[PDB]
Amino acid sequence: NTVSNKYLGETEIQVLAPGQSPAATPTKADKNQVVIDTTVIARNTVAMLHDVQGDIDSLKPKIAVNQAKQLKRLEDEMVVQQLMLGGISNTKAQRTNPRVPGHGFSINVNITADTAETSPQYLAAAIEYALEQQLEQEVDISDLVILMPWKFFNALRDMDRIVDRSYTLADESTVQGFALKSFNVPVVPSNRFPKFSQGAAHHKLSNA
Amino acid sequence: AEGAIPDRWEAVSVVTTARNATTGDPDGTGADDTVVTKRANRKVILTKAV
Amino acid sequence: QGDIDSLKPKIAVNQAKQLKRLEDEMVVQQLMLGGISNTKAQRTNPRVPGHGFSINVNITADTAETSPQYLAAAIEYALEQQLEQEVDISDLVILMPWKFFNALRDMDRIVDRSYTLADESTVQGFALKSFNVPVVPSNRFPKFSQGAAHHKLSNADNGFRYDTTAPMAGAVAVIFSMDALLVGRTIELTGDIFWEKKEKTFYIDTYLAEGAIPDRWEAVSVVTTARNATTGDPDGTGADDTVVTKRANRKVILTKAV
Amino acid sequence: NTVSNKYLGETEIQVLAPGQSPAATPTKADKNQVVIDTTVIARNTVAMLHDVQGDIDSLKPKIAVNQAKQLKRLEDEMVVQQLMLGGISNTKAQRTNPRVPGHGFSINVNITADTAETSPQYLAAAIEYALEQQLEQEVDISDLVILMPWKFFNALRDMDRIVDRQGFALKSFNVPVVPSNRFPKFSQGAAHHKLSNADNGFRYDTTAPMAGAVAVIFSMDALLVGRTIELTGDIFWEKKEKTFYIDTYLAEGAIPDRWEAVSVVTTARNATTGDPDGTGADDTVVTKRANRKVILTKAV
Amino acid sequence: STPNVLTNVAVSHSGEVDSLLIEKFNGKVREQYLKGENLLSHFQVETVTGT
Repeated sequence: NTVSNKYLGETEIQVLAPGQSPAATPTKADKNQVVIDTTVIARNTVAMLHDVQGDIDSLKPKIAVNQAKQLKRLEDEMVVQQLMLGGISNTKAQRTNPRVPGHGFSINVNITADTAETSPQYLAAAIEYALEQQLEQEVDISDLVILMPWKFFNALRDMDRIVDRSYTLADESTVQGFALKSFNVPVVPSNRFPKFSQGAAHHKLSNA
Repeated sequence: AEGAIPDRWEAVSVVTTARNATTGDPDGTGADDTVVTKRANRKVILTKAV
Repeated sequence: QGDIDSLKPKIAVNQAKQLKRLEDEMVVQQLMLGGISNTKAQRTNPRVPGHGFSINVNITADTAETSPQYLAAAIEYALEQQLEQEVDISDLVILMPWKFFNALRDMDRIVDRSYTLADESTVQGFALKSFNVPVVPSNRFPKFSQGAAHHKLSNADNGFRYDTTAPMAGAVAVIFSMDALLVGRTIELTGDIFWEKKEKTFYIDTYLAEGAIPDRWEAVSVVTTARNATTGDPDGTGADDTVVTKRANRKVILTKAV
Repeated sequence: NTVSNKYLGETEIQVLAPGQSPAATPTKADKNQVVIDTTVIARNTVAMLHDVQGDIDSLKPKIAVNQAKQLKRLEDEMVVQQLMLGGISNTKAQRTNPRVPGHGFSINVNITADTAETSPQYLAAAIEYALEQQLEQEVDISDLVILMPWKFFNALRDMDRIVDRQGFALKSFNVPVVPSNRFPKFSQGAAHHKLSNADNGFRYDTTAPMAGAVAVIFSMDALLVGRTIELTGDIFWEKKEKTFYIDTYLAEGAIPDRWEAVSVVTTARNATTGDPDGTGADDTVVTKRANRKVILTKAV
Repeated sequence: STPNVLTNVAVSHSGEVDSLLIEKFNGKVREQYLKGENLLSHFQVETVTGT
């Protein structure tokens, strides 16, 4: 019911004088694990008599397809929420020490809400800041994916640089997703995205 | 049945608006704003009024 | 009982990367020192009665990030000072840290295709159009610490030149040519794995021997931010802030309003 | 460096009426485990000049084969001591209900210090009593084996119990008997077994009641034994100091496992020292059994 | 009409452990990246031997 992984650390270098054996340096290691303990189901029953006289045609496969779509949306919502929490929770202000002496931290960029809605330049600057701070900690950006909700995906699109053809960073068809040109990274808009309410619904997969 | 957990901290980086602790309504002024709004003003055409 | 699939080759390849990183960092540090040490103000007399000095231009650290025109003017000023010493500028290369690289590439003149001094793809590193010197990003620039011990390769025979000092804590955009440094190698990077019978251990080691010294005095020119001598954190206004911020207003448009 | 056993429970039977659909019955699966942490190495040194001038031929393989036998003796002594501890520490007195409620628990019996070797009837009755109290728990008599030292083997010999069959066996309850000299000593002042650390609770160390056991009965799957390195011997010459360094190592560990297939018949011993002077807790019964075997012997 | 008492090998009646599963490894380890700048390529190494 669990799956684990291991991380290795650094190795130190030092000067040697001729004709001696220098002392060694240790390398630390750590582990991370995931647990699976909950399953979800959707069930429906159809009576025989109600089935034999039924105006709807092929009701059962239609219900099955609808159930599959619901269960497919649930996993996407869970994945987005989980990586969203992972981004916030590990930000050099809370952890303050890496798992091994080598690796680095996740970066969280916190900006004011009202100005973010008003101007798209503000969001573009924030995203560029996050990407370059990724670049500082020896993280390759050839293969990265950006997700935005539709509200802010529309926002980033409306900046004059992307829209105008004269500017270098411009794309022709941006309704289906576009490639940011300051750093060659695609952007994908996803409807599924966590939402908060005062009442606690206690997501089913959550346990004690 | 399915599960997930964050790992490889360097891989994921998220940008989040400042939000009230007790409610989802936004009231904070932001913690990373100053690092930003300095990176915002570079992307502009510059004019020298005469 | 390691439970690790390979362990030993992974440690070896990690050691190789460590050594390569230090080798590059030492070269960048030596270029910076060669730029900052002999700038016609401290030397006051060239190495040979003929030749000229390196050029160091100092700018405020705070206003550097806010406006890209500031950094562009600083770089152009350094290149102009170099060219006034009748040195060819064709075979020059510029190194910049990532944070200031984004600043320089975010300028409107560079991105705007209509302007003649524009390049399209800049993520790998663009080419300055006004002066054909290319600019590349690097993350090996030295960092300063208050009480850090002497850097390796430094000995009390060559004056402790290898380790960093305060003024280059946050320097940017080193400009150098091919013959701006005098490096030498004694032993190439070689990795070895021993299995010691006497003490039941596996030894994994890697050794290397480099050297460097700034010699030409002209092919190197560095721009640096003003910083407190006592600490790494920046304070005050660059010594050459007067000349700059006048060259920063060259690249503007007037736009009178009625 | 962990080895688990993954126990399993015992189900229960129940009657079913036509259409009753009886409910269920659960199981435990305790899964105890063992850890191995330390290595044992025996090394010998031969100089180069003495090797060239050596009178014996092929001295180094002989030293190696001697070291192998030494390691084997240490191995056997550790196995016996652990198997004895398993019998001592696992009776009904401490645990008071077994894990995996189906299986059960191991059995221990106590003997007074005197008359253990003076009267063969006492010792024979005690051994048979321990063996039968084991066999009441479905031990599959064919598997189990008795292990007991030579000194008490001589005492048991006097009764006709021991007969050949080239191991020996009892008359009733025919089971192989292996006499061995590898038993705990408890010198009262020995530092440590060298296989005991702080983390494992100082096992492998002979406690006071452990010394002087008359016999011990064990089956096949009575212990969990872990080996990470099999014993190997390598002779190597180093350029720097001209030596041969036979250098053999073992690196094993062990623990009591079955919790039911081990029976131990230790006599009463004085704490913190030897000199038992013990009455024996489980005596009142065994003496009654000892007097069981008599002969009517009508006078002429 | 229901299997009320499920047999479960993932629970310890004796206690002192939450579970009994094996914790497999899956054979993946991560380390630092450190792209090689190779910045020394601009300069001639000028190998030294003897002197």
